[PDB]
Amino acid sequence: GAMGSKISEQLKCCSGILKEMFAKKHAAYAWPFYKPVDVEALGLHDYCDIIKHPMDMSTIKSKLESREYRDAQEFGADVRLMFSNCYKYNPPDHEVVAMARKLQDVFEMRFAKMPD
Repeated sequence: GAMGSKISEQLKCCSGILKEMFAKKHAAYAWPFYKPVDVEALGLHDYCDIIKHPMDMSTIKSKLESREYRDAQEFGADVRLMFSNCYKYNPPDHEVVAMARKLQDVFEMRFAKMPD
């Protein structure tokens, strides 16, 4: 070999995108998405009445590491879900929604380059 691991090229792309999303360059807008929403700490007593399936970047990282995602579509669905939860829960004028849109742009422009 050869350099790599045995994961597909697509899944390498997914892991590279997620690493970029965690990079310092994006941290000023990415940080809300790093970890599960801390509903106790933020007093979000309605969160779990609104959001059925919480998602966050650390969970996504763990699911790449465990090889749970079988393909790029499955990974992209979790990234989507994270942003959609933000858009569903928060008022449309909230700062976090603006941060989500910025991180989502980072994600979508690069995910669009997925190999095929």
